[PDB]
Amino acid sequence: PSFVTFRGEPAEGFNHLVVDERTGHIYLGAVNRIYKLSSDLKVLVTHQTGPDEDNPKCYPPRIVQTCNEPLASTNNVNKMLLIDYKENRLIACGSLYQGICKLLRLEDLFKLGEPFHKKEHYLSGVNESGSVFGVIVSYSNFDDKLFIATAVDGKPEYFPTISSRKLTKNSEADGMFAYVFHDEFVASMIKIPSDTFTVIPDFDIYYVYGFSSGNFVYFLTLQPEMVSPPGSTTKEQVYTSKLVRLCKEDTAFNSYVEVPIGCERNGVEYRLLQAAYLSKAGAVLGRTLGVRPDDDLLFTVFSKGQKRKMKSLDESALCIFILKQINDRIKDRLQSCYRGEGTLDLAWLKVKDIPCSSALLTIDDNFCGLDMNAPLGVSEMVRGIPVFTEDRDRMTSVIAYVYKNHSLAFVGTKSGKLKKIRVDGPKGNALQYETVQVVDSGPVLRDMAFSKDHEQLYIMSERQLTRVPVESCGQYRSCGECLGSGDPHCGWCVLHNTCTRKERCERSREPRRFASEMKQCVRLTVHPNNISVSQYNVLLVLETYNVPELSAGVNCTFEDLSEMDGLVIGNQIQCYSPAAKEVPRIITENGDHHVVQLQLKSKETGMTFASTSFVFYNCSVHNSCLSCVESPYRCHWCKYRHVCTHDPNTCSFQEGRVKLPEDCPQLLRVDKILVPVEVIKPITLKAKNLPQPQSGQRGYECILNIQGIEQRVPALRFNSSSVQCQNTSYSYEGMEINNLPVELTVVWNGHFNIDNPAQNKVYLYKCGAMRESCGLCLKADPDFECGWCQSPGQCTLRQHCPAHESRWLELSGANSKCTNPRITEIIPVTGPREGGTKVTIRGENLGLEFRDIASHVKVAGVECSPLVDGYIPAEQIVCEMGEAKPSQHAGFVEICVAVCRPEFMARSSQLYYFMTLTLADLKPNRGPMSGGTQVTITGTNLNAGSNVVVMFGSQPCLFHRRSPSYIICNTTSSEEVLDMKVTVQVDRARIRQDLVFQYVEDPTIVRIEPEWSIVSGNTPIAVWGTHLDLIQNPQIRAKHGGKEHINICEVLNATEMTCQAPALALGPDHQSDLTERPEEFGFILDNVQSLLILNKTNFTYYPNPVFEATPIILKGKNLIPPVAGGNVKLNYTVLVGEKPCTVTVSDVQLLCESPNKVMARVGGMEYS
Repeated sequence: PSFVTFRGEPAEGFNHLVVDERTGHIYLGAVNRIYKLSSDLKVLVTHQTGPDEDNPKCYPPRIVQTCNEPLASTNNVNKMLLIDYKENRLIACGSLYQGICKLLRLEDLFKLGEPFHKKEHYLSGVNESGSVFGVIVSYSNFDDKLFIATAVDGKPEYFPTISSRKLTKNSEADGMFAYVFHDEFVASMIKIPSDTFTVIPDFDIYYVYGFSSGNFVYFLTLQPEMVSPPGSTTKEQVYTSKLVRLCKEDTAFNSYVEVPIGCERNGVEYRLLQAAYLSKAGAVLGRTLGVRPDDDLLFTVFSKGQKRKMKSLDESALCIFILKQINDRIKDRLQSCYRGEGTLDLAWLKVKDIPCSSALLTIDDNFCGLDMNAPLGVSEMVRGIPVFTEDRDRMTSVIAYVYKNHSLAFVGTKSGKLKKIRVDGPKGNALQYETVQVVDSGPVLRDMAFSKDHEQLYIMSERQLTRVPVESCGQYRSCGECLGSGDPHCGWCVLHNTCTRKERCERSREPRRFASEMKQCVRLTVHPNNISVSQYNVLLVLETYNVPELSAGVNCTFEDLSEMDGLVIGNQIQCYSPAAKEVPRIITENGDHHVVQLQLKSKETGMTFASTSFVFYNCSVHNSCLSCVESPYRCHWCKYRHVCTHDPNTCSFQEGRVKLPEDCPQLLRVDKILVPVEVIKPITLKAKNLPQPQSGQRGYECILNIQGIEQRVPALRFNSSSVQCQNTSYSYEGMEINNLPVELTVVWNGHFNIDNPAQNKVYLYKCGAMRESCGLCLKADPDFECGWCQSPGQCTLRQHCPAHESRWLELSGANSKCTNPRITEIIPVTGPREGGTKVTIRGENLGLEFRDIASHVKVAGVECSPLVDGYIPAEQIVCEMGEAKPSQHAGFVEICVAVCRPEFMARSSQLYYFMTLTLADLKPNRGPMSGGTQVTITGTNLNAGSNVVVMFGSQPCLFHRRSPSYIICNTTSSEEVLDMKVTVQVDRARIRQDLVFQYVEDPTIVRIEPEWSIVSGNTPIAVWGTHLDLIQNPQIRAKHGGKEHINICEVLNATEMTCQAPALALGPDHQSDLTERPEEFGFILDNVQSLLILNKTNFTYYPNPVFEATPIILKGKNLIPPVAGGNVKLNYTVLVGEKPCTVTVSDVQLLCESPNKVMARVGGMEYS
């Protein structure tokens, strides 16, 4: 729905709004315009008040007298607007006339009169809108008047800030705006003293809001710094927001009172009035407030602090004042002055403090003021009761009203939104809703009035008036949701089945017709909660509470699917379930069950109000016993029929029924089923509740699912708990894998598969496709029972190999020597003469125990001692060689399993070679103390042996790769000190040499020569620092956004370095024209971490170019960066397949010339 609105008919401007109590017509004050609108916000009539040639400086405006100062067409701002019902007109006071007021006829806006001639006819020079306010009070003839306050602008002689003026019947009459009682000594007006102006130059009173109460008139005002804040001389101005009051009856103006007003929230001060609204509490607020029905209340809005009235702060607070409380404060104050204590204390009015005079008096609320102790101020600032505070978005305006005794408050925001607040201090709670009827971008004005009928609330913006309805409960579909939202306006109109306010619900007054709390809803229950799919048209009884008389008629709707008529008896509703034809359409694909929300559709409303959980459960679909019983519903399984059904009778016979899950037909597991290939073997099985096949039903079979071949073997069911497939042999083709698990399915009567929860499988295992050697077989599991058979030269089970001799060989428990050990290959081919090398020998048929191999290994003559942990039985031996000093140079490796028997020994195919590695030189001789330098150790025979360790200063170096000629390793920190020695140890040999490594102090980065670069980077950067030579490959690092990137540097001297800037190019973020710092910037110099992130750096990144696909003109953004100084600019080159062109570069375009595919390049970037 959209909100009805009136756009600034003059699209040009807007200032004030008011509603006629009887008609509902809305009058809107604006600059140069005054409009009359319908309740709907249609334009009824437009009046042109505007642009008049004038000048603010001139006193009696041009019409009366000639003004020396030049005039200009200026805008006339509607300062004020007030409806004079009695007079049947509208007082629409403008400005730019020296503030002349106009009278517009109520119905047509016909200008009845606009008195210009006399001085009184001029209100104020002030151009500002809303700084003025006032009230029109009327009585029958010979009793009457207008009270108005306005800012002066330092005009003190010309105009009074507050005045009591006359409103004659005739608009033509000269008398208008004359003071009620004018005397040479005292007039019914209050002027600002000249002395006060001189002291504080700018002092001025701005009147925000005003209202008549009882028999007085109140004004909320803003004033300047007068003793607040203290200051010897003029400087800054801060404001103090105060309340003013007058007796309607006091022609003398003696009754004037002025108290400062504000409120504080947790030590935060809210001094400045934005707007206010007088209203009633209604029964709810009044009771807890402790008030009489008639007693009034004043909602207000204040900004934080004393600063900037012109443009206040966002922080704003809605406070409250009970009029009784303010009246008390005033009475309290007066009764005090009458005591004779202290001074009057009103700075702006009376510069010189006059004392209060004591006197005998009955001080009442009626007290109008007396000659002595005349106009007076107030000491104690009156504090208000806080209600709601907005930090993020400043409140601009407020209104409130009584609804069903609950007090609803309306608050405009700077954003153009309205808040609907139930005030519940006296009750208990907070803010119910927020709305943006208005204007999404920018604010709402103080003139915010409810309509006469109080259906809507006209919300005024600078641009437009918007008719915001006071609730939009209709959005809520169900009683549960309606009451769920909580926005206090909403209730569930039971019979209507809709969500709306009390006023909206017909006959809501009657009992249980309207529901306020969730409890009142609606609660529904169905006796047959669960009905089976198979059943049809079942009788259901409905129990509902807290529902209105249904005699209108009701229908039951399971869902959008179906709807059945119902009859009512007692306090119950009787409906029928859907037909089988209807029910399964739903059930299909939901499977196990489908919960459905059965609703009740009322005949009168035609909307579903009440719901319940209704379950549709069909047993037959279940394919297996587990699903049938074990599932969530009541279903019975028939072992024999092998079907699931609701009825017990349908089962084959009594013994066949499965009520419990434990009882179901399933196969129990036994020790793993091992099955050799090509062997005839029976496979016994255990299980539970196996059915006896009934008539027309066949027996049991075992089906093995082997991809190569699926075997069907019939079986015998001995009893309810045991089965056995008959003697058969199984095989799979491939010889690929030893152990193949296979799924097996036990079936009976052809298709019926018995459930296999464990999912037991049969393991088909085959004898050495894999192992040609005796060592390999004995190595394999003892479970296989597979063993080596000497005569065949092959390996199979005893069953498989004939026994000429009493024995076939099986590793009894590893105590089985094997024969014919072989060595395939060994690692470190070469080694040092000194020894210590770790030789890794890999063979096929070795000894099973370590103990036998130990002492077995020899390299030629040299004794080699094997390592226990390293040794993997019969596959591999890790051995450490001893001192090689012998004459041989090269020798074959020998392993004797237990004993060096002739059958039992193995010799290596290739011989182990002895040679002593040496190291001549290191590529970097020097490096930083922190370390992290890539060292290049050059030498000979560096590759030898097993293990390598490099120690600089006895501290370890981190190894990388090894070669015959070279060892590469990364240096550790020389915490010790500059200089150091290099020791390399391979196995037991430790070689040292004269070559030394010299430690040099961590490098530093002083400065970066351009402070900046572009998004794509690759510009030159001249960096300066210290100990730069110490790092071989320095690089620049930068982190922009999520990603981190690096780039290369070239080191000239110890001090100087040239680096190419890193590319930032990121699709998500682009550097702004202004420029941006990276998340991190630094340099990667080995381990020195401090260099990685530079805290101090103010390096900035400027925006790679964007280009879009006869001379050539290429357009795109980001061609030129805003860079400081010089025309440091990018050197662009647009080239064709090979030739560059002459071009003039502009920020937006590139003017290349082609006399006859293109590539554009600047620095590092290329685009095509």
